[PDB]
Amino acid sequence: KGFMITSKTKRLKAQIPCPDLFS
Amino acid sequence: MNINPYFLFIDVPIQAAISTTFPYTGVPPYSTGTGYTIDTVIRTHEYSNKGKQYISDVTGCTMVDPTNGPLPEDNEPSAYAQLDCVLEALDRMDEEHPGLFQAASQNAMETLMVTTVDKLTQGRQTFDWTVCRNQPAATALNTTITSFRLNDLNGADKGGLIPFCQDIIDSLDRPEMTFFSVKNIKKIKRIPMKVKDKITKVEYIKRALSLNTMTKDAERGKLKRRAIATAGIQIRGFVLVVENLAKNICENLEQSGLPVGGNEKKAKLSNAVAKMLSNCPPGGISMTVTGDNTKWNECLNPRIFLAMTERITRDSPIWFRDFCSIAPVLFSNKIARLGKGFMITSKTKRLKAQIPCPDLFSIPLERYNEETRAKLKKLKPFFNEEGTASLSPGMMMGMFNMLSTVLGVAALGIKNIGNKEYLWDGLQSSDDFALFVNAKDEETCMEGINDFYRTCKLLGINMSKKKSYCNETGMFEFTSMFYRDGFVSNFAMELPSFGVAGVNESADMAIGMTIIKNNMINNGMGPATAQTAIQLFIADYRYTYKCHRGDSKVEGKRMKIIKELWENTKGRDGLLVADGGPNIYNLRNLHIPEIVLKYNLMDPEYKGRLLHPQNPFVGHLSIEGIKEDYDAVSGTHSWRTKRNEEQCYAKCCNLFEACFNSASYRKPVGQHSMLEAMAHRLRMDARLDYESGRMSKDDFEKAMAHLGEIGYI
Amino acid sequence: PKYTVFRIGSLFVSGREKSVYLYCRVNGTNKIQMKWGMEARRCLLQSMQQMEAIVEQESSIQGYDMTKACFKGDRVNSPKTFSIGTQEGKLVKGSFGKALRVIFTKCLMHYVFGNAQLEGFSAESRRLLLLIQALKDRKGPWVFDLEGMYSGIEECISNNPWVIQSAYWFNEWLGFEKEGSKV
Amino acid sequence: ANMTEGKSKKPKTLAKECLEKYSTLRDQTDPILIMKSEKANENFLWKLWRDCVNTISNEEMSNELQKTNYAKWATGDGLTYQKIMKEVAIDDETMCQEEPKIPNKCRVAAWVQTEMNLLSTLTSKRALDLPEIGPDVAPVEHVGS
Amino acid sequence: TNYAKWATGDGLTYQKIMKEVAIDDETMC
Ligand SMILES: [Mg+2]
Repeated sequence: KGFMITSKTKRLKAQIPCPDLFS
Repeated sequence: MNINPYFLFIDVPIQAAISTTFPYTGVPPYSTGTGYTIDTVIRTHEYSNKGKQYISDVTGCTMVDPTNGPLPEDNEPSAYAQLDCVLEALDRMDEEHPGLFQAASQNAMETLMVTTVDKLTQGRQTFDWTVCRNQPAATALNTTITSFRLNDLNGADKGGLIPFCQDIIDSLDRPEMTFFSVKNIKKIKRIPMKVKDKITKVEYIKRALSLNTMTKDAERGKLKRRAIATAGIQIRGFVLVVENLAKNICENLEQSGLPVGGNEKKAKLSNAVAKMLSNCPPGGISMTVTGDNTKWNECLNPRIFLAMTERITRDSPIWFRDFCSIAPVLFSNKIARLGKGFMITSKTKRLKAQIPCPDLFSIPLERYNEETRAKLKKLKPFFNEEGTASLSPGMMMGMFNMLSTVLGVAALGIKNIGNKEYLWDGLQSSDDFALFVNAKDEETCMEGINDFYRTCKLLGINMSKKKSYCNETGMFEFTSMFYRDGFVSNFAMELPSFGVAGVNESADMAIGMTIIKNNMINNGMGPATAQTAIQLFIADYRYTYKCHRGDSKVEGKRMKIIKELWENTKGRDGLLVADGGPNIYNLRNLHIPEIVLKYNLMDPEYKGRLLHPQNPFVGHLSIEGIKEDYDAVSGTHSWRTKRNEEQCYAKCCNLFEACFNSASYRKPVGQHSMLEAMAHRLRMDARLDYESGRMSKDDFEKAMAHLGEIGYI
Repeated sequence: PKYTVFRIGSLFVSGREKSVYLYCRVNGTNKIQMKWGMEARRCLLQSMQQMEAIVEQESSIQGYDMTKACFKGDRVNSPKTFSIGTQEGKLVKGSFGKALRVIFTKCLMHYVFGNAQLEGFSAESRRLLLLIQALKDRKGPWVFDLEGMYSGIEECISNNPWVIQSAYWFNEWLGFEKEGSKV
Repeated sequence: ANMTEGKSKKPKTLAKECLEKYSTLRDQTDPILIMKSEKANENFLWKLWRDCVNTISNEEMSNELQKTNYAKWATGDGLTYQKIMKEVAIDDETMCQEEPKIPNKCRVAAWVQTEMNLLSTLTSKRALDLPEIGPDVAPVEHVGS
Repeated sequence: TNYAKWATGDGLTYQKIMKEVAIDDETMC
């Protein structure tokens, strides 16, 4: 599934798939 | 070499080049107004907080009375106008003008007796209590008339304004008040409909006395905004009569003069300067004070205006004296609706929410910013639970302009204090005044200016010391009009954007040319400026209506047919510009319609097509606006725009006009129902058609059957 | 400091290389702002009325029309000139056309940098301009309070480039006028 | 600059043709950032610019951007607060009123004088064209002309 | 219902955005 990145100030979440781990 | 525009003043007077100093080619400042309205209330009560504070029994609000209060002890604005001083000024004004008050009162009464209810349809957006909103004058008037029928108040049907205003006064006594309110139901669609709602007496009184507020828009020359207000229909007629009385008084006054328009301002300024200079004693000095009052309407009390109305109508029937005393009475007990509330946001949660004004104090004051915190803390005493603030003292802008001008001229007409060695006189108009003092030396002139300042303090009139200055007579400014050495340089009237009025091609062209010519006649527009204005207007006209010269390379839906007409038409200089024709307007022929101007050069078929008597682009009902004034012609370019108890009245009057084409032009006359007259004329029309063969036997039989169904056989 | 600028290429305007950058910026507008921007062309009108008045005055002083005389002169009148700027503390004169262009640019800048600050500054500085004119003509002007007027003018000088540059220019012109008063 | 016979064309077509003439700048797809202001995303702005160029150069005739979702966040539109009913605002003790933002106090800048100097100079190109008016017969219209 | 959305914290949920925007944004981590 990959990892998850988040911005608390903007209150946004996104999922980075495994292929896009190094982008 | 570093360009410095101000250096242009080294070789030219500032007055001559003052036009460039004025920014009138950018965007005027535009705006919530809740903070500004609260600030206006706070300022108005601050200038009156040393007066008398009581509770209005009728409404329960907190009332402040600065009149006859302590005399000012500092140079801050003061509303403590002494009644005796105002009466002194008005008595002096009466003495210098024999029978002006009586003449104005008689004229106002006679005009009131003839004025009808429909006169209230003129004006701007008015407060509608039925919906507690702002709606056009006609909308508010018909809504009030309809809701008065439900309450057994049928004065509107009587015609004249006096019975309608009598029913308005009566409505304040009804224990309840029934009306039609817009209710939105979720059926998901939000459908609005009329519902028979009721409000008790006190709420109705509050609504009638209430004044809707907003932030004034496009007010150039001011860094910060202010609060503009609009009233309801309950005070419109009385305000109209009082303003008529004030205008009747102030047209005769030479200090104010009949409210001047166009280039009469130059004449007024020149006459004032010349008269004062002639009056100047031998070897004396005349000094002109260029004055400016800012927020001077916040120190004007409706009680003082009630006193002026009472004094002006000293010899009049009690009915008119009482009628003229109702606008000040309703303005002294006015209620200020406060904007739309404040907006509070949390950025750790990215949330926002508007706080409606009824709920201003439901939140702890610690959650407002410091300025809003202090504003609300000071506003709390005059806050009403329903989301409004009582504003007894002061007056909102634009309500009593003629009356305030009369008061200012009364202040001007004192002319001296203590038999001192100076005489003062000036011009007054709507918050703007200019003073002239003649004396024997500069010191005495300054003494006279100080005396005038102190006297104005006694009438509630405050003059801005920051905005007012003085110099020797011969150079000053008034109503944004700069006089210098006999030369007047009015350069604050922004020339209206020379673009199509957006009604239709023919009418728009006529309006634009007439506007340019009127500017030339009144506003001193020069030849070259007028020609460039014509060029700009023609450019905008061609851009809006996609009507460029047939010989141009522009493309479009209409331009293809214009190009076709360019070559299919032999006489090329006779085409209207809307048909790709060449413009032939110049300074000399700005007053002749281009339809006539090109009649001789039109091709034989082009005029027939354009002037085809029966062409589909014209309808009778579209002619209402032909008058309002521009001179034009009827033709294919005379079309109208699509339409984006309302429909009841609309269709009834449309049928009334259709049956009788005269009703559109001149008022019909009769003492009977419109229905019976309609039936009779329809019977006559059917008989004429049957006689002339335009109708068949069955059609006339059907018409008679329908008329009998109406019940007029 | 408000522009994110990239370097997108280079050009040969006249056979000489010149870098081509791309200035990127996020801004906001209102329909009223767009409308009033559509009416920037009135600057032209504002820039001609003024000049027309000037010519009219000259045409009043001497019978014949002075437009030709005002712009480039004639047999009996030299061309009109106006003080446009300064260099190294010495004022510089320029033709009527140069003053015309300066007036037009002034109106255009009033439009471009127009907001509440500019309106306030212009309105409040008009009073000081009229007071200075009264001083020049020896009309013996008086002020009921001067610090109030100065504060009202200065409260509008915060961040508008045109207002600040206009304040600088006003100070420079006021110094020049003081020197002229000395002589 | 693109020289043309004078035919008036839609702004989208004009921009497309001007970009086509300068193909090197249009096809530049590797940005060289010179300075990012304080907070602007270089990637957002550059991708938005590339979307603009692609939309202008596309064979279609509509000028609408083809992403409509990346552009939502590139322009900052998506970073907007969400309205909530007044009751929750009353009960939420952390929802306050934003303090007013005061304009910065700045000093004179040397670029305003340069702009004044440069803008009031004659150039080789004029963009001002106005319509025609009818002939002049009176002397007054002659002097106006 | 409208109140219960915020009282229980259900409304305070982070918005999901396309991975391209998140990758282009250096603030997300
Ligand atoms: Mg004034």
